Amino acid sequence: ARGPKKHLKRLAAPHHWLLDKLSGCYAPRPSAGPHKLRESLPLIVFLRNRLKYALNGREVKAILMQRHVKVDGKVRTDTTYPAGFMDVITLDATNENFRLVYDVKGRFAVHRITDEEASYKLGKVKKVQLGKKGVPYVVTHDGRTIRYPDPNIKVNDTVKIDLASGKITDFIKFDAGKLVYVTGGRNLGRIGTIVHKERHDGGFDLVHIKDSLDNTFVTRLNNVFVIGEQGKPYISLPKGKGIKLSIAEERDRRRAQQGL
Amino acid sequence: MKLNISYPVNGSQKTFEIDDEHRIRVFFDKRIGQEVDGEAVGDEFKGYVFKISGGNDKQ
Amino acid sequence: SDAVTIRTRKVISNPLLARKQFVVDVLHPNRANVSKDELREKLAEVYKAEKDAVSVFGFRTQFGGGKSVGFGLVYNSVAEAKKFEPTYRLVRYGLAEKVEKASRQQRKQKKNRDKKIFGTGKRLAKKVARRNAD
RNA sequence: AUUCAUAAUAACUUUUCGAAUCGCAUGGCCUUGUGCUGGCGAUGGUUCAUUCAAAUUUCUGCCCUAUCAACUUUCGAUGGUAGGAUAGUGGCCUACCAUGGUUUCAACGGGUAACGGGGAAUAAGGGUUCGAUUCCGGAGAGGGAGCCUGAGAAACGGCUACCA
RNA sequence: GAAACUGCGAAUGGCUCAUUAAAUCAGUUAUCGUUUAUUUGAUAGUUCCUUUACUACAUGGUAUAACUGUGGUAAUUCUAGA
Ligand SMILES: [Mg+2]
Ligand SMILES: [Mg+2]
Ligand SMILES: [Mg+2]
Ligand SMILES: [Mg+2]
Ligand SMILES: [Mg+2]
Ligand SMILES: [Mg+2]
Ligand SMILES: [Mg+2]
Ligand SMILES: [Mg+2]
Ligand SMILES: [Mg+2]
Ligand SMILES: [Mg+2]
Ligand SMILES: [Mg+2]
Ligand SMILES: [Mg+2]
Ligand SMILES: [Mg+2]
Ligand SMILES: [Mg+2]
Ligand SMILES: [Mg+2]
Ligand SMILES: [Mg+2]
Ligand SMILES: [Mg+2]
Ligand SMILES: [Mg+2]
Ligand SMILES: [Mg+2]
Ligand SMILES: [Mg+2]
Ligand SMILES: [Mg+2]
Ligand SMILES: [Mg+2]
Ligand SMILES: [Mg+2]
Repeated sequence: ARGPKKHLKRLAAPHHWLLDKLSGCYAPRPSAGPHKLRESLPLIVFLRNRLKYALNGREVKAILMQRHVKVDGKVRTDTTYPAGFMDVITLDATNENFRLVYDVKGRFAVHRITDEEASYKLGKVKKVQLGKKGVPYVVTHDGRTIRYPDPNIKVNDTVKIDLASGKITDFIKFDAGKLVYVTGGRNLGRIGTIVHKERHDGGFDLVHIKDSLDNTFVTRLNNVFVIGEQGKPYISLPKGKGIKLSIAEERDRRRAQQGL
Repeated sequence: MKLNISYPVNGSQKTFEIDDEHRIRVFFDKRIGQEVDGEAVGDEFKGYVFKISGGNDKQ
Repeated sequence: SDAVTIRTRKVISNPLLARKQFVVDVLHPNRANVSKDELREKLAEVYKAEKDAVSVFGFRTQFGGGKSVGFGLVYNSVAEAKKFEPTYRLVRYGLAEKVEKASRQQRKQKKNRDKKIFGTGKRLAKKVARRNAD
């Protein structure tokens, strides 16, 4: 309908943000960026709706424009900048670092990380092509382009990215039995090693997954994000470790911790 | 009709009025750009050559 | 006037906006709600910042009497409130004048009247002044 | 899965891009030229990727109607070849050639006080009725058509013509 | 810092339901069938010339608004000559 759409009616806004139905009408429409609209957490949301550091949206621009906030290393000043999964958000003042990884409910959690871990990030490589002049490149889920990767890096492998400098320093192949983080679907936020891949030529590979509770599920290969070895992630996980408790199990945990 | 005359060498301008169908008549059927001698239009202008550059009608 | 008692709950040190922000929980038995000025003055007298750097608002007193609950801010300086505070708030306090202007539709009309003029205007003053001969 | 990504050869082009731009700082270096160097980041720039898109597109699903049974090629209807056009597939359009395409498993035609959907009302169950209207999609800006700008409009708080 | 040039935006929003019955729409697909401002990440040592008496790089060209000034029309976000 004539051109690019610029608004977003709250209600059409993605749910994992947790915005209230009333109080306004629109939700902030995520800028074009390194993460898709529907799977992103705009800076406005993070600074005010999660960290509670700002009350106004107008106060969020106030915070940002002093370059207090900086994403994956760079300063960044875009109220609705599309922060996304694996990104690293930093506040120099307040000496605070953050990673965007998922809940178990499929929400972006406030997860505090050490200055040391704020060094780097993890990127799923999403395609590996031959660039102009024969220079091979990889391209990761957050749309970084990295020239001259290791030949043994293929698609779906995950990659340790420097940040300070753009380079790669490692890569975990997509083998049977490797720590996986689920990034979409219902099983969003669950974690579980990998059992086996259903091939399916020309239409969606299924990836059978089992966690550290001997529980099993299945997602499309698209939704699967390797992050290390069973036992050994390559980043700190949120509390929960992505195990998914039954509504009963959750009930009891909450009503077992009852006495003030 | 008013003649709006410019002397671009000096940067000057002043207008002049003319109520003489016969003097006026000299400018008729000439176009923009065409040159026009003087003595006809007035004795003031004996010598002077005018380039016609444009102008307005009533309305 | 009766003991009062001003509490402060859910406090948060907020360095990236140069202030500490908190909830204000005002018990006030036998006192028909307190007031913003009394509360700025007392919260000033406790957070060691002085009045004109404290900001209070929100506020609705509890049903049936007894209690009112608001929200408070307190800046590290008077220079930091004056820059991070909403301008209607500084007005309520007396640390910024209400610069009044014409109507909103008086202004809009002026914008539009101004749209019918190309360039300065005074060039159009003199040329319309010649009409006053014809 | 490819005549794919990428590269190599011979040439081609009213030759595309290849920074004559702006702001803060002013320091180093010796053969003392106002030399030679050189900090932070703005705007730009070709190609690729990404993101926001778009455009087409596969499979299946619509209310009443036979007092609508055959329909489709006038002046494309259905297909083949080549081209032209397009951002690009394609009868999209044009040439040539052929005679196809749909139908009682209801085509084609008519009606709709018909925008579609998420949904709404009614509570044994099965159903029945509704959805102009807070969200998604589509269409329009008195009616028609045409087009300029532009990444994007066949735009109407843009232009152009005709009609009212 | 008015005005004006330049750049960007005005293709979003808001409103309505007239048209529309395999259309749209929904769910599900496809581009090995294309365009894509912008955001984000990458990305450029080659530009001249029968190649010693050499090409502005210490940086080449004018033509215009605003403006000044002369004007036209009953009349508009009309505009002409200089
Ligand atoms: Mg935005
Ligand atoms: Mg596929
Ligand atoms: Mg105004
Ligand atoms: Mg103006
Ligand atoms: Mg090729
Ligand atoms: Mg110096
Ligand atoms: Mg009948
Ligand atoms: Mg019959
Ligand atoms: Mg054909
Ligand atoms: Mg013929
Ligand atoms: Mg036939
Ligand atoms: Mg029937
Ligand atoms: Mg209708
Ligand atoms: Mg409806
Ligand atoms: Mg209906
Ligand atoms: Mg109606
Ligand atoms: Mg339209
Ligand atoms: Mg009307
Ligand atoms: Mg018509
Ligand atoms: Mg139109
Ligand atoms: Mg409009
Ligand atoms: Mg709209
Ligand atoms: Mg010229």
